[PDB]
Amino acid sequence: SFATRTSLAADLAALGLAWGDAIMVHAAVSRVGRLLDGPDTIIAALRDTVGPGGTVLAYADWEARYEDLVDDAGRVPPEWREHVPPFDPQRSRAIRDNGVLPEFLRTTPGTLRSGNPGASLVALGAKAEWFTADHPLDYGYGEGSPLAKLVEAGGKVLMLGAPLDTLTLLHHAEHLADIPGKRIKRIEVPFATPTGTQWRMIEEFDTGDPIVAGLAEDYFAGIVTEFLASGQGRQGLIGAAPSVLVDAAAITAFGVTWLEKRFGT
Amino acid sequence: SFATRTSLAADLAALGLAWGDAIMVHAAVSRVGRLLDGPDTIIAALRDTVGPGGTVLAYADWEARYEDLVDDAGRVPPEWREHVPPFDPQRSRAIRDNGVLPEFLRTTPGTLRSGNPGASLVALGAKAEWFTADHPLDYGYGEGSPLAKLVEAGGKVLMLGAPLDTLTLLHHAEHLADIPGKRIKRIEVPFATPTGTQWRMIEEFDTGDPIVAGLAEDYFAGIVTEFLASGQGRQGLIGAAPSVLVDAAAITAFGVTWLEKRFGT
Ligand SMILES: NC[C@@H]1O[C@H](O[C@H]2[C@@H](O)[C@H](O[C@@H]3[C@@H](O)[C@H](N)C[C@H](N)[C@H]3O[C@H]3O[C@H](CO)[C@@H](O)[C@H](O)[C@H]3N)O[C@@H]2CO)[C@H](N)[C@@H](O)[C@@H]1O
Ligand SMILES: NC[C@@H]1O[C@H](O[C@H]2[C@@H](O)[C@H](O[C@@H]3[C@@H](O)[C@H](N)C[C@H](N)[C@H]3O[C@H]3O[C@H](CO)[C@@H](O)[C@H](O)[C@H]3N)O[C@@H]2CO)[C@H](N)[C@@H](O)[C@@H]1O
Repeated sequence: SFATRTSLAADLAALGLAWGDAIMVHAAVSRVGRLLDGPDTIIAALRDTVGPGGTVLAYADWEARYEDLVDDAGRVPPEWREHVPPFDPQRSRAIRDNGVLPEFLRTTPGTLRSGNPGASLVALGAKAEWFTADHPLDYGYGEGSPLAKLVEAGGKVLMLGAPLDTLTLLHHAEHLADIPGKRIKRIEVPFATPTGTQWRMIEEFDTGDPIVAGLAEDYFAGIVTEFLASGQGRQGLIGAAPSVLVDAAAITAFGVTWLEKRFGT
Repeated sequence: SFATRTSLAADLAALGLAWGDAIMVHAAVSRVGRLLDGPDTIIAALRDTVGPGGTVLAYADWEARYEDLVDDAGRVPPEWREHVPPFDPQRSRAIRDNGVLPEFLRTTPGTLRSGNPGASLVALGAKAEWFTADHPLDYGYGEGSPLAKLVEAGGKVLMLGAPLDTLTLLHHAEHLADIPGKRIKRIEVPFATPTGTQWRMIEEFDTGDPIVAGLAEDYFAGIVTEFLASGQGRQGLIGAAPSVLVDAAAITAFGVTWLEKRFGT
């Protein structure tokens, strides 16, 4: 009745997760079933499967509800500046819009968190320092980003019962896609430094909506479904959760080509 | 529209929380209102109000769902032993049955957590080491426990919009109450040691139900209401949350006397 650390690791191996993999996980912890240790069983099983040479990653983002108050150029009105909690990669909470597992991973001892607040990833394992180092603050879903390093390292992405449109890596595909009409987001962000709070503008392609017009809000799920329909990736149960496992470089290139075929030239 | 770290600290001062206090908080974060930093705003405001000489505490307990499998003497059947995650005071999650604030406090850098799993408290501040040191593993709600040290240190308890029957300190009153028919709980618990997992039986008065028969499940709230009705404690809003602040020694002695008057001799 209880899914365990041992049984989940067996399900992960049967799905294709391998010793030494860098694995990025999107989880719906409720769908996994009754767990003896809650979400930490999932983290433990992932670490056991990849071993000390692997790395476990998740999309952390940043719990910053102050974006309801910015004006027209993305900056904070001066009566609110001293009240917005600044971003600390070691202390700021991961966003919980898509489950508690990122925050659970972030607070696991040894986990590192990258410096771009909205695009931050958490990494736990062999390559955690490299995955989270020198995150570019502008266009943090593109070159030199942790999502680009996951593709370069030959990483994988696991949708552990999570909706397929929550696959963060496809934002890296939107960034790379050579198409016109790509939407942009600008916002001012507070950073915590050893000398006090310092502000900075952030520019990036808007990941709060489809990269261009004419796309449904959940169009990432259709891209994943077509990817699986083409015979790529792997499906199977992780505990009680229907899960999907895909290669990071493959799904990224598939996402770029999916966009460059319907738009641009 | 946004309750802030500054405005919450002002509400806490108006309620009676003082510089240097050791404060134990039970919070219903939803009732506080819209917060710029989520639960961490509450933790920050409490720390600002008590200053570096104060201490912030919460009831952590332990997320251990394995108690559905124990037999008659409280022990784990041998086919489940290696699957139960052992208790690590630095890694085990705080229970989330009564809100996320204990876990948020537990994962705040510098917070310490005591050694008795089911009765564990988290403490952040000047006296954190003393509050969490040498927690007796048997009858962890009594002598030498963190709840006893809060009374001895002249601490306070803040019900920040939380239901009044979640006041953990009244379990210390149940332990001290010289009354007959007090119910007992025994359970086997796994501990993580530098040499591997070690098991141990735990005995204590059962805090999963009223200490004796004839009491409603929520009878702590009536004790708090009578305490406030007698002109003790303080009421007021913390943000949008109706809150109660009480002296730890006073509410403990009131709880003991409440029990010794209706039962025993
Ligand atoms: N979706 C409509 C847009 O939502 C924007 O706000 C959105 C963003 O703040 C945020 O979008 C995040 C994004 O920040 C983050 N960097 C990437 C992440 N995939 C997005 O996630 C969002 O979109 C996905 C897919 O629909 C959902 O699964 C997720 O729950 C949703 N929050 O979530 C909000 C809800 O979508 C703005 N209100 C405006 O541009 C517009 O209303
Ligand atoms: N309440 C009935 C009892 O619940 C027991 O299980 C209970 C315990 O495991 C646990 O009780 C915890 C206790 O562990 C912990 N050390 C102290 C804490 N105050 C209690 O909390 C419990 O009681 C309070 C008041 O009703 C509730 O506010 C709280 O949500 C509830 N979980 O919560 C469970 C639900 O009450 C057993 N099932 C059995 O003895 C009996 O069914």
